[PDB]
Amino acid sequence: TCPFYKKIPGTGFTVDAFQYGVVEGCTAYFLTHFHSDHYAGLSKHFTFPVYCSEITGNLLKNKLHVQEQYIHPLPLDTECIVNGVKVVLLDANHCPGAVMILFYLPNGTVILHTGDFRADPSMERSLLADQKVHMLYLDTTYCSPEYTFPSQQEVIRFAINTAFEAVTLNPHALVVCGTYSIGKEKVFLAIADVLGSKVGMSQEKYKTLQCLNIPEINSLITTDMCSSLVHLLPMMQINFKGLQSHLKKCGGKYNQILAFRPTGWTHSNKFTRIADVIPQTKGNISIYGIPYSEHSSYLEMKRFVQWLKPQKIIPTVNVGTWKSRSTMEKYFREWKLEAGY
Ligand code: NI
Repeated sequence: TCPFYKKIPGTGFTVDAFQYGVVEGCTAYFLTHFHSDHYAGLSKHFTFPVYCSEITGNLLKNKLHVQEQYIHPLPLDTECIVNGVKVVLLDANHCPGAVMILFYLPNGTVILHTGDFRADPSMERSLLADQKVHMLYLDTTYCSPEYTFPSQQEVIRFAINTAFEAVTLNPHALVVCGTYSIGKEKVFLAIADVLGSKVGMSQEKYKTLQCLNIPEINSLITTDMCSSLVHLLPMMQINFKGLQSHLKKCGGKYNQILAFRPTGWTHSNKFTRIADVIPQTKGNISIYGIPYSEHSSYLEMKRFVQWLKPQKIIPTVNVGTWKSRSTMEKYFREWKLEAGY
């Protein structure tokens, strides 16, 4: 049964709730982004509206094969009427096609649903700056003060450096980047740009990338592996046994791999900075973990919430245990007492 934090009061709207069959009264099913925990359930056989971004739409049609008529894409930053409700889509600074949704209820309540988001000060000068938000449905993925991590731009720096160094030292070295979903495309696109290459990948990953409205994308990616010295692989495959396996296939064309595992938070964030990172090394293969996050840090979250001054907060992540629920409420209370709302 669909949980209450996936439903929107005073509407026939639900958000990311595609895994429960028909939800009684739901006239519309919103999908915030193309990540499988949020879309679990969609298929070609859906015959209810789905509202999403254009980009999410493309992935819906081309990867899951939903029929064009039931995919209502909407532009961002545009006041849109939907079954006699004003709604707006806002960029979530998560993965490609990810949005937050503003719901403007008939009774006068305003609700923000963040989806998955990485809070940022640029949001504080968006359409949100114009009016009061009574209810916040919040991505609480890293809602605890141990969760710190660097800026995305700091990380892209380190990367552009590690890679460009090695390739200049050894010109027969390959760069490999791990992936398992959309998101974090900046990691491999930036490395390739500094190296003068396209990024090589499987047919299926090329297909996914061609749905994202990246400008100039035809110049940046290829399915011809031989011709490219930045390769994408499954994250499952980014290990010694698997990187050996892959290093065989390339047919004596490279004598060293240099890999990157963009990850979220790990416990080594607590003790080691980004400028002071190292890899595991089993012979000629070297694997970097690098903490490129597409979710809010605790400080980033805190700031956004204290600016918004919501009257109520409804967590959407880590809501499955009473201990997590309790811990989160305590932080919300602190924030509110500090900030005077
Ligand atoms: Ni996500």
